Amino acid sequence: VSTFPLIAARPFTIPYLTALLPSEL
Amino acid sequence: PWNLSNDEYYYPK
Amino acid sequence: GFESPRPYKLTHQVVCINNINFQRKSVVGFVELTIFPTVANLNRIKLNSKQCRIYRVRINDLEAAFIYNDPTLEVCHSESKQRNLNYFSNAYAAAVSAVDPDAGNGELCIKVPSELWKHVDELKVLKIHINFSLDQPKGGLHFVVPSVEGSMAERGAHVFSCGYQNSTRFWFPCVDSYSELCTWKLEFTVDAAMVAVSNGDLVETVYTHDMRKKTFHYMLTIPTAASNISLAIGPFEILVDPYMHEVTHFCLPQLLPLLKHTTSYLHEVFEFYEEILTCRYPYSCFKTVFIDEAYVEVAAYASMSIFSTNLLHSAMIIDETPLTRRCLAQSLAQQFFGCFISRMSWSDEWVLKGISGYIYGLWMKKTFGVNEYRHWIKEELDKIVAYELKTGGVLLHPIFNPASHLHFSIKHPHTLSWEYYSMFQCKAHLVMRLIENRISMEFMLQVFNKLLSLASTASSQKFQSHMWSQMLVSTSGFLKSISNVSGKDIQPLIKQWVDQSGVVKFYGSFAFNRKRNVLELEIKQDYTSPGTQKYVGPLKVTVQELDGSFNHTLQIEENSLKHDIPCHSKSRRNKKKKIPLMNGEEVDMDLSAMDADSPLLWIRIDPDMSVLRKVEFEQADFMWQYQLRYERDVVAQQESILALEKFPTPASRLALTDILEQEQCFYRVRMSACFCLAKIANSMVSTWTGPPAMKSLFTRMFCCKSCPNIVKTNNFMSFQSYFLQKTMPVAMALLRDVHNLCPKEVLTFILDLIKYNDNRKNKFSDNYYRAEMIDALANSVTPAVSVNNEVRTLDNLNPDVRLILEEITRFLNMEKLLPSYRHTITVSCLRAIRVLQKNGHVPSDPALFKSYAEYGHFVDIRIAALEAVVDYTKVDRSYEELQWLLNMIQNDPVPYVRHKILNMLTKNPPFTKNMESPLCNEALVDQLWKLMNSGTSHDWRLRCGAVDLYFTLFGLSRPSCLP
Amino acid sequence: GVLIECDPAMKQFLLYLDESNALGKKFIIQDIDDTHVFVIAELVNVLQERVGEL
Repeated sequence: VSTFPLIAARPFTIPYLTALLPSEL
Repeated sequence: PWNLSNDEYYYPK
Repeated sequence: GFESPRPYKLTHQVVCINNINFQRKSVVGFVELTIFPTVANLNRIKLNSKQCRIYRVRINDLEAAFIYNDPTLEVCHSESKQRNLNYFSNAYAAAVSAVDPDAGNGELCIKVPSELWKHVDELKVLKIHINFSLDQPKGGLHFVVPSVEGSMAERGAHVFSCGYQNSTRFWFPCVDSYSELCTWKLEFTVDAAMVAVSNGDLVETVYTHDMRKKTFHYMLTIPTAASNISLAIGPFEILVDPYMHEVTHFCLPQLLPLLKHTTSYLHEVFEFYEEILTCRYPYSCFKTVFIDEAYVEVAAYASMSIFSTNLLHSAMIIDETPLTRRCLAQSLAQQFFGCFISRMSWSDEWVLKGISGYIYGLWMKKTFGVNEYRHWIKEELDKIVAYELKTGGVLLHPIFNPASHLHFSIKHPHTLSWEYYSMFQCKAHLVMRLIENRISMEFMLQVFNKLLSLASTASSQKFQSHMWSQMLVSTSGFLKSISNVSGKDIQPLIKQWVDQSGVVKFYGSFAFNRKRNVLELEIKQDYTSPGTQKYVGPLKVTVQELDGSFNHTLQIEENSLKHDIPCHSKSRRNKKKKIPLMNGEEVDMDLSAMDADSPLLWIRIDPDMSVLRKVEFEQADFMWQYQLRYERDVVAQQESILALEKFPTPASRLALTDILEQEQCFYRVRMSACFCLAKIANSMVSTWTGPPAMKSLFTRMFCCKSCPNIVKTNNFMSFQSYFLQKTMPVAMALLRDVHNLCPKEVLTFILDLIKYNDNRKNKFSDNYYRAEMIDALANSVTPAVSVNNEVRTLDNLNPDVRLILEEITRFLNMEKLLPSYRHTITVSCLRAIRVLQKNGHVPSDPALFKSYAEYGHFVDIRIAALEAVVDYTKVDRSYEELQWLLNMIQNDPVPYVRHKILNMLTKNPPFTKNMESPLCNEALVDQLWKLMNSGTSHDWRLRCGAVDLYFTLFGLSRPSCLP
Repeated sequence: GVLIECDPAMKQFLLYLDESNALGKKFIIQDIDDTHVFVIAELVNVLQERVGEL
């Protein structure tokens, strides 16, 4: 946990919305 | 997203 | 001439769907068919139905008796102890042929009542009213219901018809053949906040008396088959095309700007396909639906196409625009020549697949250039020669086994392996390019226009198939139309490349006779390999001599070996004059490497790819370097790059470096020259003088003039130096020192490319360039020097790999907070963690990839994590991971993921038939036989994938590891 | 072939006879360098007569 901590993978209910959509526009 | 084939140098006419 | 295998002719079909329940995943409806018997004493009528519970059947409002049996549910009996695959392939072919509507058969057998026999003998109409219900479908209709609360439109729940070929039997009873054309009337009663998209044109949309549901009425007056009828019900955002106004685009909610940008090119695809052919688009509307958890990436039905939402990109996304563009283009090509003109048998499928692929290649030629066309044609030809030399061959147009060299039956589309289906379409469009080579392109487009014009005069009649069978093409009709428009028949070319199932292999070597000034070629064929056949036709060869480029036609009969062609002068070495090229131009060549006695600079056997061939020519290395530098053909530059890997001389390094520095070279040749230069640099260690390969060239092309180790800020507006910039460190990381370890000068260079990356200034995204940077970091990993199997812990980590691991940890964690376009950096970082685990750096633990392969993740992350788990269970011989993968094949919600797991477990198998493994039980043989027999009975693509997996693991005979 | 060592300025003397003699297909069959040529075996004694004018 001290060296190289990874944020755990959480599942989305709708994954295309967080994948395909642009965030800076 | 475009042509990107340099066609005027390979096939000039 | 088309004669039906069915004893009745179907005229009209009404498909009404009520009560689409999304919570219970259930539809109720009826189907009313209007058949005319062609033979008297019809008695039984045999229709196709899978997964539908048939409630009642009334023929002419009289109650009739039906019997249902599906032999393809359990192909072989449970209590048969057979375990060989040839038994299952014959039983599966017989079971699919027993439900085949292309014979007279079918799964639902309805008995005509007795009082209608005087109505059926003198051939009068019969109206069959079946009402059915899908209780919880495992195939056909796919219900994507997310687990957010709210109304079904507020959470984004939708239904779409999935499957390939004849898979409309999976959601309503029909005659599910491509030859039974009828007119259609389609009603769908959906929720008031949802829209139902289907084939035809929407005549009206009426409300229900409570105004909580509405009924969409579609009508299809162009007679289509049942297999071309589709459905998409959901809370779609509607967008009318601002250029063409009969084209509506439907997307999932919150994805309207991506839909606006993505589907803005499609009017140019319409204009192309309507000006090379001279028919307008045959249907009255066009509808593009973008959905989630799609079966295939692009499906084309009558007047409708269903794409996945993963094709939707914004304006700042490059490296995805051409792929989505060509998916739209091939969907429209299949709209013209798979849905309007249909198939007469299962043979003559090569005609439709070839015309679709050929006109899509013509679109690619006009849109992306002739050079991209040649590169695509060469990659398809290499694909087919690799597949046909690997296993047997692809047989377009078989005659009914005709192909017994391969473990499945080619009589039906639903018994084909998926790789065979892909190579079938690929070979069909290459054979159509060959027919264009023999009979010129304008005559070819006239053939296609004649087929379309016969179909469109046929499409407006009302006669029930007196004339509706002119919309069905056959092989004999296609060859007859070719012979009508041209006067030449192609029957030798058809006999060689269609009916015969093989590719040819050419081994060439030359010798220049200085005395008689001739060039003695020596071309021999390998015709005794399992995939090969013997070529006896003519063969073009192009020789570049000092006087120019000359073409010669060689007649390669069976007993032929030496072909003497004449050579020209060498008076352009007496004076310095420019040497004229294949095109009209001429260049200055450095003739110091050329032989003094021979004028010829390079030779190319079959330059135009006019046969389905694999050439192995033996030139001299300077001829390959001249062919790399001064040729005006991209396939010859690519094959010279491919042949320069055997000559690691410094002149070849100079040739590839001059190709890399050269704009006005095609960019995919320079991207290949990067990897060729990396391989040559690895082979001439302890001779290499200066810095590592391509580093000085990278700092000359893409870095600042004042700072060599600081990269320029990202401006990706050129699209050719963007691709070259993102491919050059990936090849540069394959450099190795004398100690077989990647040098710390290239790894430091890649890490400085990662640190000094600034993307706040270009109008394009950085996700693919950063993902390629992670791929370059993964390429540098050499296997670690474990001592006495020392446990890989954090303290005994490599000092090189700690920097790489810190960078991929930073990238993956930053992706968890600021995600990329399609989680490209997640896929690249999972791939790099699997690279570090494959060597002895990170502990070999599949728990991270098992957490990324859960259901709620994006599908690219899922298939990357499942690829890592398949690689782990191959290397670590894990039993529980193989049981995890087989369980995920059996019950996963997305069927594309199940097909991909079977595909990856076929490509990278846990064991082959030759290996002794601990995972060769009778338990695994029984599990995979149960997965072929039952279990995969609902998809037709999982069952062929299970057959492929059983063939890869246990072979065609009895599993050996068994009592 | 027949290795013949000669002078660089004299190598072209045998090349002019190649384009003039119509006996065979080609006199000189291979040219190594400026001081090495090859030949079908038959004209060394005939060349000795041309020494009087050379």
